[PDB]
Amino acid sequence: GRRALIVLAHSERTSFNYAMKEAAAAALKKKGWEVVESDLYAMNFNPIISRKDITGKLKDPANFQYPAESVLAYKEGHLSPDIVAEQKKLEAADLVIFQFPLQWFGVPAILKGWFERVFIGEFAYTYAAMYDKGPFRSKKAVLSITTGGSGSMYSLQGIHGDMNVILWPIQSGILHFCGFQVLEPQLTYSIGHTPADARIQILEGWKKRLENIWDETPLYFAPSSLFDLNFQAGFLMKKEVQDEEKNKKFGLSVGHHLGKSIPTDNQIKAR
Amino acid sequence: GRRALIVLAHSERTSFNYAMKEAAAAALKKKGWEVVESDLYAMNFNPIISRKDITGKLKDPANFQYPAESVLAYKEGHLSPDIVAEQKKLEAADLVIFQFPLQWFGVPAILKGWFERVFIGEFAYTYAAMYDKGPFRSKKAVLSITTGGSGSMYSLQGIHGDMNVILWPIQSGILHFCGFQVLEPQLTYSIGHTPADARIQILEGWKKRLENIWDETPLYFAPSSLFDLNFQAGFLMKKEVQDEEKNKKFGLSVGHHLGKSIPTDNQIKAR
Amino acid sequence: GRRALIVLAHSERTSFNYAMKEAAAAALKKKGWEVVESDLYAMNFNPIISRKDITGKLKDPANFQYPAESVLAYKEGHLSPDIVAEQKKLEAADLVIFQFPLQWFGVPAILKGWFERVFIGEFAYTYAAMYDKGPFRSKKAVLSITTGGSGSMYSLQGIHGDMNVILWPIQSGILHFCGFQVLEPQLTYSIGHTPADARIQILEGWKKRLENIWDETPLYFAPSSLFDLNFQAGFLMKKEVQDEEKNKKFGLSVGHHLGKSIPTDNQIKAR
Amino acid sequence: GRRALIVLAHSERTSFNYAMKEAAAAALKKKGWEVVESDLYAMNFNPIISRKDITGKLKDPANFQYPAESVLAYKEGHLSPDIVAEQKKLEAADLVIFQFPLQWFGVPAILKGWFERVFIGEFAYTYAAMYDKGPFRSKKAVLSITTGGSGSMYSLQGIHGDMNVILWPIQSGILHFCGFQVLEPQLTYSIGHTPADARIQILEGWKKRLENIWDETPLYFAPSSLFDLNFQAGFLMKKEVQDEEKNKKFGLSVGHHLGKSIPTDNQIKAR
Ligand SMILES: Cc1cc2nc3c(=O)[nH]c(=O)nc-3n(C[C@H](O)[C@H](O)[C@H](O)COP(=O)(O)OP(=O)(O)OC[C@H]3O[C@@H](n4cnc5c(N)ncnc54)[C@H](O)[C@@H]3O)c2cc1C
Ligand SMILES: Cc1cc2nc3c(=O)[nH]c(=O)nc-3n(C[C@H](O)[C@H](O)[C@H](O)COP(=O)(O)OP(=O)(O)OC[C@H]3O[C@@H](n4cnc5c(N)ncnc54)[C@H](O)[C@@H]3O)c2cc1C
Ligand SMILES: Cc1cc2nc3c(=O)[nH]c(=O)nc-3n(C[C@H](O)[C@H](O)[C@H](O)COP(=O)(O)OP(=O)(O)OC[C@H]3O[C@@H](n4cnc5c(N)ncnc54)[C@H](O)[C@@H]3O)c2cc1C
Ligand SMILES: Cc1cc2nc3c(=O)[nH]c(=O)nc-3n(C[C@H](O)[C@H](O)[C@H](O)COP(=O)(O)OP(=O)(O)OC[C@H]3O[C@@H](n4cnc5c(N)ncnc54)[C@H](O)[C@@H]3O)c2cc1C
Repeated sequence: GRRALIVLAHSERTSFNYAMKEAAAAALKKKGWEVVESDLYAMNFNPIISRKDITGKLKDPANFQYPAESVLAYKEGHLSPDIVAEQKKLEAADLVIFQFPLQWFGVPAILKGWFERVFIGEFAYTYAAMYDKGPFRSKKAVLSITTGGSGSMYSLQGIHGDMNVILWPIQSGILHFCGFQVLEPQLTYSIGHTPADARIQILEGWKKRLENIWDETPLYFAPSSLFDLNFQAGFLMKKEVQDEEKNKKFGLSVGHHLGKSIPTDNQIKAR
Repeated sequence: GRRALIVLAHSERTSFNYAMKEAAAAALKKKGWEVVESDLYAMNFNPIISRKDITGKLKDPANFQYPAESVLAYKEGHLSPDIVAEQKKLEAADLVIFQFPLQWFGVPAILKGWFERVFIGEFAYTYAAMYDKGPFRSKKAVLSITTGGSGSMYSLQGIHGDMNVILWPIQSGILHFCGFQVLEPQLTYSIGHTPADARIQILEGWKKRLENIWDETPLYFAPSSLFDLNFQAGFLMKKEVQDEEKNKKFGLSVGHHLGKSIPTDNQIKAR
Repeated sequence: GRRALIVLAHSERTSFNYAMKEAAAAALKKKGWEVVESDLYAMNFNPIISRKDITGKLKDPANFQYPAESVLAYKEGHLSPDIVAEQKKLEAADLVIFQFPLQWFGVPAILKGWFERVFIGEFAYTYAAMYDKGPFRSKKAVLSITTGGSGSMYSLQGIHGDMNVILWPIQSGILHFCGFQVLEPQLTYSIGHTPADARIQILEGWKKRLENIWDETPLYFAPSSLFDLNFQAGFLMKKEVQDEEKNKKFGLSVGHHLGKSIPTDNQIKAR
Repeated sequence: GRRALIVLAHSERTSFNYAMKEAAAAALKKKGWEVVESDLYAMNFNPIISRKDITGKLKDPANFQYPAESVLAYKEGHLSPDIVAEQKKLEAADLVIFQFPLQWFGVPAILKGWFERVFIGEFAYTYAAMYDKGPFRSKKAVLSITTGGSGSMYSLQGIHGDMNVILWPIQSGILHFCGFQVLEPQLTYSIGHTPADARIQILEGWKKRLENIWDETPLYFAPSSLFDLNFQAGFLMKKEVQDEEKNKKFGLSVGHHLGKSIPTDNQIKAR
């Protein structure tokens, strides 16, 4: 039996977001997963990084640098207990589900702050091993997002522009950076305009997906092996890769578009 | 004299971010601007949306919906005073500078939550008048960002991928959505690896830019006039525009890439 | 007609507390009172004092002192609007009824916070005119309290001890301090164990009382004229009063027991 | 090594209250205590009881009864996580210090609400084991209170009346009810008028006390063995105890004064 962590970022128990969290928990438990939750609002989770995250002696309190100081605290065991509790959930989890409403084309502040306080250096990432070599490479993450705006608004021709671009900084920059394999997002568009019977179907479809979630093909990101991962090389794509790619019509991903066509639904559908 | 608002999102007065805020304030005042600040950490700004943003009876406490409830509060004059104070700063400002360290490929949680609590419907945006028709269309906004990662890491061939994609959800989805003209971002890369003398030069360059900031050409976003802005049309680009654009090599912008090449530095450099 | 304010502190419209509020309103209106309500839960009332209660420029933001700063805000008209609205209800009211369940031997937190945010200096009390000389001396206040525990538990020989002691800090320290004449409390004991027919009678008895509430004799507190109200005298009782009281068997009141027998039911029954 | 919880109820880090919290923490740690904090303002602690405190299915949602429903949630494991986190601190702690300014003759609303949400039935009290038989009987609690008013104002002859009466509902009704042994309160009077050198001495004296706090004799309350602890007997003092007491000049405590002289400083000094 595998272990799941569901991180929910919605204040209301009456919300569709809460219903999706409940559906996920029920489906995963039915298949013998252990399911742990971080209901950030119900926890009254503190989302602001500060010196109070470090309970031990600071290396340099006169010139406080959160990255270096937090890493030290992580290694020496003097992170704030609330952070440690979340890190333990993450360490235990095979699968991490993030359930949230899209807010200002991104994650809610309370969830952004959870990443900032919880994804501490060494624990969640290291430059020595960015992206596919990162600490969470044995784990899978998935975004389950609800929106006010319709799917069409986020189509290539839609007023808001391509959802693939919106997803990229979260899926690549936060989740994949730390090593996660990122599964296809569950995208629930214009949930405020969805009829009751269709909402029931959304919940059922999500539970169905979760029955086999671990076997899905993850989204495609450019492997780190394509890059020279040192400062002399500027962390740039290897010359021989650049030469090879010059004859290809499509770029590799949203962020690695290389000035060419982005492969369709790079951040929404696996190859 | 014009009026500037500088929103800072950094806890440390000793930081480079704070120095950039101070430099901006000094340069703008030298040119006769009135300068107001929102130092979110110094203000102990509350970044989490909740029912306590409404300082009275809720319309529907059994099914609390923040968008509708906040708009009602805005209209009836029942928003939390801390929010009202920030809205008044915004109303007064011609230019809004956001000074922050890049955190997890986006704005700090405290700044994300400032957007969430302060950019209330009717006040900051409406569906009836999205994007270039929005309330802030007579104002200009600029991001001033510091990063840990080098510029090369965020180049087209860099391990992180294109900075233009990272900037898009903030510049288009938050700032431009509300009407702002968005100026070229001030991008200060790998500030933790920059020698002392060069840091002094960064401060000087920012002050110099600010001397003439109001004359700059803003970034290019697709005008809303290219779209049919109603639910029946799905907020899609007009057919005649779609036909015309098939002859252009580059998409309109990062989000409106249309499955083609993204115009280079669309979110970094003006035409 | 006189004017009544009923302040209710209970979340449930289905509660006996809510029934008592409804009964009070109906009885007072029948006798030609104007009745205004502060249903704190239904108002979504914020019960926590903070600097956000003051919307104008603080005297000293570096050393924030709530008493001095709130008084300034009161005088200059820059208290938070929710507070101002409550203050206006109070100014209008002749009679103020507090309807609440006893919680942890006192008022519910939401009502405690209402006192803290609403009973601002100069408005509700002044050191220059404490107690019977205070701003609300033309008003009358009454507590209507429901309890889980039986009356016997709160008798002199009861496990919880004397209810007169429990009532003292509220009736003397909050209500009388501000000038109110305090009427006998309506004490509804063990309301969870009261049979249906008796509860109907409780509602009827409360309405009956309210028909003539304004004519009742208030509770006895020691008049301020018994004290030397200045720092040099330590706000101590006048010596000639002290001398006189040495020949009285009972202390003056619960708080002014003087190391003697407390007059029976000092905080429950008028002389 | 024993465990301490310090619960602070003050918004300002610049406050004397905050300094007393810091002093307590430093002194206890120096003597090898483990010290945990609940800085209620810094936590943005939610102080209002409601149905949202119960995350599971309610027994009777049509007639919501907080006592019964919260106890069920406690037993079934579906109390709100923020409450559970506080309960875990309490469970761990040997000593609990409450540091707060006196506000309207009691605890700040935010602290009152902490008691209301955290001291759930079965966890913190039960009828079957009130007072000296309660769940926290192996723990010790102490109030550390600052006041605006001078000590003389709270003397027997003082305008405010006896501080022992003010303390009783908190120390007996909240702390002792749950089983705590209650230590002598640290009473810091008129802290706004105290000279600089004396304030330094207050901090030092508090630290000194804390060095040996565990060895102090607690305050005297009437033992529950003096009472018949069942509904039929009305939780009244036993007849044989009543007979024995009849010839004694002094009552037993503030609340059990029995119509006679209150033993001096019953809630301030151990006997
Ligand atoms: C600050 C802010 C910024 C925003 N920015 C954006 C943005 O950038 N882009 C965008 O597109 N949107 C945006 N939104 C809108 C937001 O994404 C949506 O409001 C949100 O996704 C709605 O999800 P919900 O769970 O709150 O829905 P709700 O409105 O709470 O619920 C939807 C419906 O599902 C029902 N429901 C609940 N439980 C069940 C159940 N068990 N079974 C069936 N039905 C059930 C509810 O009763 C309701 O009818 C923003 C909103 C806010 C507040
Ligand atoms: C949670 C988190 C997430 C992050 N995510 C990302 C990410 O996604 N991408 C990324 O690239 N980076 C990321 N970073 C790194 C972050 O962007 C940098 O640490 C930040 O930009 C550094 O700016 P600062 O103001 O803190 O500089 P500081 O480190 O405070 O200052 C840098 C230097 O400037 C000096 N200085 C200060 N004042 C002056 C002055 N007046 N004149 C000259 N020199 C001065 C300082 O002494 C120091 O030498 C993240 C950091 C955090 C904490
Ligand atoms: C956090 C907390 C702390 C507490 N601390 C204390 C304490 O220190 N001391 C103490 O003694 N108690 C204490 N209690 C108990 C509390 O005081 C009682 O539960 C409360 O007073 C009950 O009043 P209610 O309005 O909720 O009654 P309810 O239980 O809501 O109603 C009482 C009865 O009246 C019925 N009813 C409702 N409306 C009507 C109507 N119109 N006509 C007739 N019947 C009606 C209901 O069905 C029910 O049978 C505490 C409770 C809480 C939650
Ligand atoms: C709503 C409300 C109701 C109130 N009701 C009552 C009431 O019923 N009865 C009553 O008596 N009072 C009452 N007060 C007054 C209140 O009890 C006092 O204002 C409070 O106790 C003062 O404590 P503080 O920590 O706020 O002190 P501060 O004013 O913050 O500090 C007091 C002094 O200590 C100094 N100090 C700070 N840190 C240190 C340090 N490290 N070392 C040395 N000195 C230091 C400060 O600079 C200042 O000079 C009420 C206040 C409010 C806001």
